Amino acid sequence: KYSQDVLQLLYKNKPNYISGQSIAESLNISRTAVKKVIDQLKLEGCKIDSVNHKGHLLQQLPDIWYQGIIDQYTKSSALFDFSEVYDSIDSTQLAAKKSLVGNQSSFFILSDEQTSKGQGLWMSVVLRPNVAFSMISKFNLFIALGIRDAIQHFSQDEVKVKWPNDIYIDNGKVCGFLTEMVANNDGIEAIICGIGINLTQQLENFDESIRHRATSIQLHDKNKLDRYQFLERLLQEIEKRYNQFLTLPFSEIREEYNAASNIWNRTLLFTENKQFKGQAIDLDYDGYLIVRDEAGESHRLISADIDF
Repeated sequence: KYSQDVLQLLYKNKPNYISGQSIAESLNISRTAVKKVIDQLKLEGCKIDSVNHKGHLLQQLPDIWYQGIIDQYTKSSALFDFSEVYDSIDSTQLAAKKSLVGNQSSFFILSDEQTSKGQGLWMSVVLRPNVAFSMISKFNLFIALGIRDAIQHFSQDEVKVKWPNDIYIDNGKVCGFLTEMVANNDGIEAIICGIGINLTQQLENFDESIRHRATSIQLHDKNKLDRYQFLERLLQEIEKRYNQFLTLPFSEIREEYNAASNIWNRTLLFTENKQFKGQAIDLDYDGYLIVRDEAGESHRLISADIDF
């Protein structure tokens, strides 16, 4: 809390040094508190340069989520009223669903760990779309492109979408999301989008049973993946695709969605409600997957489980 305010102050002030006294004064705490807090942050892995007569300089954040720096992202955000950041919790979705009750806030929840030391981004986003029930199902289509785009800025390899809720880089799943909705006696109370992304896993950090079809962003980034740089881009794409969702028909992102998909030209296993094999041949204007089975019968699925 002292921790965050100092860190936030430090982050803000980059690339300038600021004195223990300035911090003391800006924050209104004892100069000794600032000393304990500076060492505390370094202890936690913050690379802070401290030089006599000049003060302190945040040089690099570690692989952990800091409330005080995430706050800077949401201050410049039209959409997100705030974020909650946790070290560890069971399910960001459960927490999101609990937090949205009794308010109309838009916000998100991050956790370093959702029960590979901090190699994933677990985030649930709570949104308040005043939309019809007829537009709900297209949300996944818009947001998938947002996630695909953000991840692609960091990957030297082509990032693709697997309908409805997985993101792949080549043959490995790099992201999976889930969208849940909450309604009242009247209509849609909120959307909760749960987003799991593999940030910096090495192949060894995935279980063997799964390794040949998992990947992380870092495996396709020749450069060190900066988790904060990625979060910033991901929130930007999310907000952008959200505004599209509110304003545009799916038909307008349909071709882009098609060009960004890895499900074409191969026989897949489809499971809805239950199972059959065929080829996905189109996404219609309404966001339904058009599928041709091995008995040649065309099917129209709003949501199915596509399994390679």
